Amino acid sequence: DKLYRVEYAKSGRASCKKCSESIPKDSLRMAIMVQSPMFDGKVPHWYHFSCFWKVGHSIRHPDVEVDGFSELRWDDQQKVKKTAEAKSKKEKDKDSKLEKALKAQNDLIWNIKDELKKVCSTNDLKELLIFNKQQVPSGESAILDRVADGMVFGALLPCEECSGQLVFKSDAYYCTGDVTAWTKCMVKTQTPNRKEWVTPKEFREISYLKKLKVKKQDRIFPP
Amino acid sequence: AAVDPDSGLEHSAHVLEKGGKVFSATLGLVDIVKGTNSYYKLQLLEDDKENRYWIFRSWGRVGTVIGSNKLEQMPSKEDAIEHFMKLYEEKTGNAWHSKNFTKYPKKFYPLEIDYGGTKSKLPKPVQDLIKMIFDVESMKKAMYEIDLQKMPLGKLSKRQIQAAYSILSEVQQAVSQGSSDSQILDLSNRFYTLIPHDFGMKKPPLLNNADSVQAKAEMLDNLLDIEVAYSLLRGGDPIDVNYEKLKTDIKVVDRDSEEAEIIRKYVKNTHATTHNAYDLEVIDIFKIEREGECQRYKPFKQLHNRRLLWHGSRTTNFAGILSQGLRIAPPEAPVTGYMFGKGIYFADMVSKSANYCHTSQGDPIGLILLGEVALGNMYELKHASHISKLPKGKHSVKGLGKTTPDPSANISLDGVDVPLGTGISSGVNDTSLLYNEYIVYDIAQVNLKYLLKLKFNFKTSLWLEHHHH
DNA sequence: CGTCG
DNA sequence: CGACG
Ligand SMILES: Nc1ncnc2c1ncn2[C@@H]1O[C@H](C(=O)N2CCN(CC(=O)Nc3cccc4c3CNC4=O)CC2)[C@@H](O)[C@H]1O
Ligand SMILES: [Zn+2]
Ligand SMILES: [Zn+2]
Repeated sequence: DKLYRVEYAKSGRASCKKCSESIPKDSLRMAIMVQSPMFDGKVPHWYHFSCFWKVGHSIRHPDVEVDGFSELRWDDQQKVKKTAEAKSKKEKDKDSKLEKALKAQNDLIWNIKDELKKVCSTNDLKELLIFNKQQVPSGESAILDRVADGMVFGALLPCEECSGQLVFKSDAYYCTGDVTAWTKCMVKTQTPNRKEWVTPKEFREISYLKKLKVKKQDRIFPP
Repeated sequence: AAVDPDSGLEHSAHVLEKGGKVFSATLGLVDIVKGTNSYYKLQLLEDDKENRYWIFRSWGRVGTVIGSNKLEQMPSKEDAIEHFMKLYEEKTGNAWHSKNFTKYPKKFYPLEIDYGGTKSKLPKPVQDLIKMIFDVESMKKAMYEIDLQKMPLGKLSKRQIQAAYSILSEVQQAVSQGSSDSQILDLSNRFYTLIPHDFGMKKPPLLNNADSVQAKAEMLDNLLDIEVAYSLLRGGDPIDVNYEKLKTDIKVVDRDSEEAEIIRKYVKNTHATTHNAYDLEVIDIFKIEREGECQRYKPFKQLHNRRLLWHGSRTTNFAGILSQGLRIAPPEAPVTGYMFGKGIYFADMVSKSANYCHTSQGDPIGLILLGEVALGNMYELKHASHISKLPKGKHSVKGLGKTTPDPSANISLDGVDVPLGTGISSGVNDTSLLYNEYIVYDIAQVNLKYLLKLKFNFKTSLWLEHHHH
């Protein structure tokens, strides 16, 4: 899909295609997706956030050109957006208000994520996903992200066609199910049907470690 | 089977064949939306001499250099078999020996690759005709010749080709009734999995362009009838043996015979050089009588408007034809381009029918039949219409064209009308066909009478030198 | 498994 | 696709 990618290092094992050094875990890194000569698939060539802009990669609009941008933390989003470059005023006030709301939602999701990481283990999060009729994905990062999504907005109901599991991408929600054994589902929507998240009573001692604060928030998508 | 040359053991080793199983899998995996079109080859090799066993993998993208391979010599054939079976399981989701295979999502699908007296009394023209219609050389060549654009992963068995054929028919049924795009996508993925294509690195296209799918159906029908003709060649003086296999009686019409002169005039007047870059030359005339065809044709013998019409096919099929009479396509086959449904077609002009021989400049000899077809009451149409039911009182269909033989020149041979007149304008307006097309729907309405051998003298350098001096 | 090429 | 933590 996208030509560029950005994310926190899922492991301190990838080597920068420029400085040939190990990229440390959880560190902001940027990849360019290229064709592999070894198999029929695309692979990311990874770079330190520092070494990336030294290869002469002109990115005009990161949020649209780069994948996984909307999932970053707000200050790192600002950093990526800045480094990428080196009646109207009422609507401008409105734009500032929407940006404030977006920052609120972003840092809220991240606070929930690292709070859960502080209190709960990986299997605890898998159980939280199971009890809400959610699929357990591959990668503890995705596990935590989906637990946060469910707790904030609500447990995602199954797809209506393939009866699969919907997941949030930078753009909107996409279905990851299989209409048949030959083709995958492609249902895309920004208003998925969901029931309210239900923390098992086991984690009540830690659910007060969430101070409720469920809020009536709704997923805000970029224009 | 064949040892993958990428291993470098084709002359040192062979492929293993234990029990009723051969250890060479060729799996494909296709996703149109994402654009993946991957191949995975797995082989268990055994050294021709000593007891040494290898496992060879070769993956990549079809028809491209993208990919790689690997070769592991194993300590013993037991460990090698374990390795092979577990790799197949991991890549396809099914066991090695499993009658019922079931596709699993994101898993590969296995392709079925096809691997490997002299007292003849008959006259010389008939001996040559039989040599022509039973040429194992040409068939084996056209069948097992290595083409990497139409068969990027190797020759496909008749089973898999028939499967893709049925899938194309399902695609046509889906496009006819405005079916979901999901249906069409599923069918497209299945098809491109069963029929590998070399798309380089471009995403495969959907099977939505009905013209391209008609083309693909014609290709698959060609391959299928080739497979059938080859299955026929292997049955069990050899010339007389094949003559007996035909189940038909053949006689050489005399050149200076008067019916032969009528046939020659028919060929001469009705050949239009307007869409044929060649001239027809009659070599031999043959009178043919099929096994009990006269019997099944009796019910229509006294029917009116019987006509002697042309039918042209590729020579490879003619064997088959003579042993079973002209046959209609099955109800489950997709449409290849014909305009009036499934039946026996004929033409009144030898140009139209001869262009269905597909004779080349290398083999300018083609065969073509004359049949007394009992047309009876015609259903005259100007536009395509897949007829399943003939209107009450009708026995046949006729697609009208812009050019037709002169009706004032009709001849009556055996009480049968022969339209050997020259080409003239028909007077029919708003007609898409160029030459008439007669069509029946009961195999018994046709009685084959004569078979012709024709040289297609193409208008190339030789013809140009012979025509200018 | 989950990450990486 | 395989390789490795
Ligand atoms: N027993 C047999 N063994 C092998 N091939 C056999 C056979 N019986 C029929 N066939 C051959 O199969 C083919 C077949 O079914 N087809 C071909 C595709 N389709 C279109 C068609 O009729 N074409 C067509 C269209 C217009 C005119 C003429 C033709 C052919 N000759 C003409 O004068 C009609 C169905 C055909 O070429 C026939 O001669
Ligand atoms: Zn670096
Ligand atoms: Zn779905």
